[PDB]
Amino acid sequence: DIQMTQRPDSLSASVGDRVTMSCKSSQSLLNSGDQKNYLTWYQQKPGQPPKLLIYWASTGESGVPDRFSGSGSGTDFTFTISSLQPEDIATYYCQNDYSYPWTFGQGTKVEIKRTVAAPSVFIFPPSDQQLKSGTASVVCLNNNFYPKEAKVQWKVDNALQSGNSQESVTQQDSKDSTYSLSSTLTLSKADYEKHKVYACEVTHQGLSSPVTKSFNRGC
Amino acid sequence: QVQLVQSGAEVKKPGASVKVSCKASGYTFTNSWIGWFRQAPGQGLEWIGDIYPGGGYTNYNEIFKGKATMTADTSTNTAYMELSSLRSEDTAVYYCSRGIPGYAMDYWGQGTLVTVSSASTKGPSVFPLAPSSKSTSGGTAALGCLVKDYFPEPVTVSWNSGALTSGVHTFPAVLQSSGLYSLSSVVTVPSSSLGTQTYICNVNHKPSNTKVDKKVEPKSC
Repeated sequence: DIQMTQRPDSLSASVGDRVTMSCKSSQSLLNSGDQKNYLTWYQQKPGQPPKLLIYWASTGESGVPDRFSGSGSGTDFTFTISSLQPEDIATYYCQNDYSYPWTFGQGTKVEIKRTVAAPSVFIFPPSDQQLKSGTASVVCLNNNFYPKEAKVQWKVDNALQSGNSQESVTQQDSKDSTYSLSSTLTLSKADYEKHKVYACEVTHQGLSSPVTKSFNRGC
Repeated sequence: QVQLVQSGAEVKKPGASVKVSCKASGYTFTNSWIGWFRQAPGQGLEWIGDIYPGGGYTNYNEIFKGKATMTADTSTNTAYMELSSLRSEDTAVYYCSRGIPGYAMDYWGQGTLVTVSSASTKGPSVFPLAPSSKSTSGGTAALGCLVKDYFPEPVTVSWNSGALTSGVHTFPAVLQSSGLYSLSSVVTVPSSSLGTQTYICNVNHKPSNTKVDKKVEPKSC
């Protein structure tokens, strides 16, 4: 079969930057009959299907931005974004369309670097509906920050917690190139009712000192 | 206008079979190839095969020969991919796509996550994350839904039936010790209009046929 190899696996660039990436095939994708190079480029964002950008190596799919272009021939191909826009963050895949079986490269993930932005921090007590069920989840939200490395710690009555929380961070935002993060502290209703102050403490590169959001149970 | 609509995510036991469907519209079904692909995270994209519904001709990737079967029903313009003898490694998002002869595969469907596991499906509990004085920032307010304890993935969340998209963040699910998943979805809105607007998170967990629409409002203390 034809092996496709993309480089780099990922890159970071600033809005406005020219970005290029490479796709190499183990065998030529040049069709001697019609002189087309049967290579296709797709763009894929997290949770979405691949979107066709370029086929026959250099033919743009209708509606694709002028800033995208494919080039190359034989076994060596390039995809270029002339001026990187915020919505262009994605993983870009090349595909052998020349001969069955169709095969794909492992993608180049394009990420954006932008100015530091501190998180906006919010906290949500458990709902009374959840409490009826015997469990209490406290949620801490960190909105629209950059870079992605935010650190959250949970304190209950000023005691640092361990082992009872989970968090996840979003993909990078396609408009403002930030990240958001949600952390959940989960306790039995019984433990929740034994303590008063619930706090989430956040450190981030954009903050000189920690930022804390808290509430008193039943206030 | 060209649209490919896939069937919902499912859990399947090892050894079972699954038949994913792909309903086509907006073009002449017998005149284009349907391509099938799958994707596991970290492991990229794999071609399964293609089928030309005007005749039913199929090409398979040798790695899927004998395990995958593509068919197409031209009376309902629906293509199907059946995968047999399911193993854990077949856990993946399966896609269909449409390809005019001579051209590339386009108009990919939304994907169907098939999870191969012995564990039974479990629908989520959905709880509000009410806006409050602890979720405000300079005239905006954050609010959300917590979607707890479901299996397998995925859960989808929209707000106000898709009419509210700006300022929404739906977070990747986390794995609990129990093997169940949870996720949250939040949105930032104007504080000025919390009294007149209505915010509803629409949660769908297709593997368990669960749909929940939860109204999220400020709560009296």
